Amino acid sequence: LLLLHRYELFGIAADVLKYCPFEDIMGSEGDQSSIRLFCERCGELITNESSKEKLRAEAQQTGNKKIMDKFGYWYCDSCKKKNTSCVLCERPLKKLTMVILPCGHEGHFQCIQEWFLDENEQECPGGCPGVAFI
Amino acid sequence: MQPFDSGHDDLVHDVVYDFYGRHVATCSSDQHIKVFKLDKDTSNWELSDSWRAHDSSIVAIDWASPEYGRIIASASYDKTVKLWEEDPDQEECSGRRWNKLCTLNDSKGSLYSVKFAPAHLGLKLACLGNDGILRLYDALEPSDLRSWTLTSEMKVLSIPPANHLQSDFCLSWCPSRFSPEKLAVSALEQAIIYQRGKDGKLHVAAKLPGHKSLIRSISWAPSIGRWYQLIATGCKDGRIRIFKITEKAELQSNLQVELLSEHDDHNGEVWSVSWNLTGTILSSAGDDGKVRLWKATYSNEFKCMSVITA
Amino acid sequence: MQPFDSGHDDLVHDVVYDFYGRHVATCSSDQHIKVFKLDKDTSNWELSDSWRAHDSSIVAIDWASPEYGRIIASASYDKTVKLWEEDPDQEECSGRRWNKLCTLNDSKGSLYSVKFAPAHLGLKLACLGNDGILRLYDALEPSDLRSWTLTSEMKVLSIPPANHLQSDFCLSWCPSRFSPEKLAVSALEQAIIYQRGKDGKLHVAAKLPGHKSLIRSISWAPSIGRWYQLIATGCKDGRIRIFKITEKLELQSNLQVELLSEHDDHNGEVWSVSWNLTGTILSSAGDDGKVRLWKATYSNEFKCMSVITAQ
Amino acid sequence: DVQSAALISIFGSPRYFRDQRVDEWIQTYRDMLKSWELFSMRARFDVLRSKLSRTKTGVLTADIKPRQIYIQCQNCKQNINT
Ligand SMILES: [Zn+2]
Ligand SMILES: [Zn+2]
Ligand SMILES: [Zn+2]
Repeated sequence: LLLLHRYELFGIAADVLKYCPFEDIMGSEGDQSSIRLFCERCGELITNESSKEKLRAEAQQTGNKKIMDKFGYWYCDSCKKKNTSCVLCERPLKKLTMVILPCGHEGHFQCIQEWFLDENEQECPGGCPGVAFI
Repeated sequence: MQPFDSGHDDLVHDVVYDFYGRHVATCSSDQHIKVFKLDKDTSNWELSDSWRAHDSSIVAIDWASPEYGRIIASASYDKTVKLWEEDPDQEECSGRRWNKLCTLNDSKGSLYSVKFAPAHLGLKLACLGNDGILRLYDALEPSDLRSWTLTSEMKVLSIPPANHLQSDFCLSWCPSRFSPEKLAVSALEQAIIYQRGKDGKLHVAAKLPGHKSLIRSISWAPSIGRWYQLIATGCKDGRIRIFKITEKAELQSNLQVELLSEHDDHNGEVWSVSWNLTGTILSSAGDDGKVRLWKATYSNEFKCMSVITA
Repeated sequence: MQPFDSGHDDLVHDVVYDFYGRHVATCSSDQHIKVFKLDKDTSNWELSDSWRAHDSSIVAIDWASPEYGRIIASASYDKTVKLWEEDPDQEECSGRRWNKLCTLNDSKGSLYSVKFAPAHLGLKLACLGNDGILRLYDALEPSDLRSWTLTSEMKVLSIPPANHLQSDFCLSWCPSRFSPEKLAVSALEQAIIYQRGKDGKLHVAAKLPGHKSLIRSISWAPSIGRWYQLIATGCKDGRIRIFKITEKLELQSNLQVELLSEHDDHNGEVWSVSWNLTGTILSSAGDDGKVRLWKATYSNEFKCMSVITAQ
Repeated sequence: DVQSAALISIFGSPRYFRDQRVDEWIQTYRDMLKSWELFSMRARFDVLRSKLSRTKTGVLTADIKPRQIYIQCQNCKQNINT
């Protein structure tokens, strides 16, 4: 895996490490790519344990795994926040985002890519006192 | 006037646009909902999905705000409201493009109108049927949009209308986030403006007078920034009543009703009245086969314009 | 690839790759470090930065792991180890691109070898010099790169050398991620493997025999799946020695050393040995301008595969 | 014409005073820009509002869009944005 990392072959290394029977090959901290968030409205941590418990109970009483796909970290259970909105199109955002670093705003791949390449703009779509260039 | 055939086997009852104006949903008495899309290249209305929804004639459908997703509510005469969410990983014109969310079985009467609330009030909903009960449903659970809880339950009519008498019920929200929550509710011949009081309950705020016969359609003019709210009303008479509402016990702010204008140009029943995006064009349809457009020239008084016959 | 001419005003002493093979850092005796980059266009080497690092001859250099940033570490005859972090905002070939992080001026003698530990040990650094003691510098918090604490001070010699000018020290880490921590010390004429037991302190594990002269290089081999490990040592006498290290599970594992091969094919003095990433082919550069590649044959005995001459 | 009213107002309405009518006009024009799917023009309007709210001292007076990312640090279990 280090040899694969030495070349620019990272997706191949991800394929190799994803289905490795040895669970402690690279890293011993477990989830090193986990990004836990605090809520933008109430400030408590987005863990959503009640929603996970309810969806696990519903998927145990039923016979489908698609109910558990309703679980996500785009909503808060403490303050009942509904969804996270895109910074450009203001649509719900559930599966893949694109974080703008200095200001902390989400966005789709297509929206952020259009705003920063097709329109050749340099600021955040939400409006921020700075330049989030390229 | 280019026509496109929607494909229903019976009478198309309610046609509604979405927020962006590139999608229309048509419900009919063939117990079907058809969603059409406007391609930017072909510039023609093509069908996206058609699926069976209810066990009776669907008479009112409405789109949700696009910030909550793609949700279509649907009221029919089988005393149910069904909520339809769209999963984009399904084939068009297959019947599985729009997935069912909930069934609102609380109505003991055939429902006539359903309107979604404005997006700043949450994912709320309104119901009105032939039992005189106005029902508000909120989606208070953010994890799944299948648990819609009834919040408010008013009584517009004292008793339900009889079996053999015709009745019409229309709903209209106030699309202003700088005013308290209002809901223009039409009874048989009574038009009521509601308000959300400080106690969290709906209260009767104002009553639009006149309305000697059945009210077919109520449309609140969009709040463009003007200091007066406008309500358009189509009656079973030939009257298109436009009310000028100015806002200044257990209500946030009192409000007055002034009948701005009243027009008898249709010589029939004004079946529908609708507004533009800016509330500058009033479209009214009557029994004379004519669709009339209305504008305000040189003053606040509304004057007629282009008349479209069909 | 093609050979490129450096801007160095004197002899280049230690040349060390980065992790990805796209950057080459050359330290020289003219008090300078020149870091090059491999351009994808035209397939030729272009200079990226060239700055003065020390006040004397820089004799060793090493890149850090790529997860901890662009860090090089330079040991010279100023009894110091200075670390350099790359600042990409500055322009190339300007001299202000690489900024000093910390100077580990703790050796009473001139330091000869600096080596970074494998990335699974944390940001850990090693030093060997004329004082005769092995120093280990760890960043216990890798959040800040300017906080280095000396965590192990092990005396690799019974006595310090009286003849300080005639000495040469080298270090080589063991890249085995799941074997215990092993470090190679070649002080003057010995070669000692150091392990970390349950005590958290270094202990002598095994001693490579032979080595009649000064040791100018040492290189542990990356064993990908082999049941043994290889250590290559180059000497002043001119003999390449390859040691077959076998490990079987106070130390947690005992080591037996068997001299697999011995090669005096460099008619002179060997200055560097280095394995490849398989642990199969071994380079060896001498003072005659010749570079030889050694690959193991069918038997357990290495043989010379090619000779590279720089006429 | 709420478009011209909003674009005229944003030059000096949050910068020198504050009134509800300009907020209504700005929200109405932003909603209309969303309804026409002119999201890039809405974002340009937002950055123009944020650029024109700079006072003589330099303090922003615009009601900018709030933060949406509050990353919890893995080593200390605390907010990186306080
Ligand atoms: Zn919250
Ligand atoms: Zn988006
Ligand atoms: Zn921003």
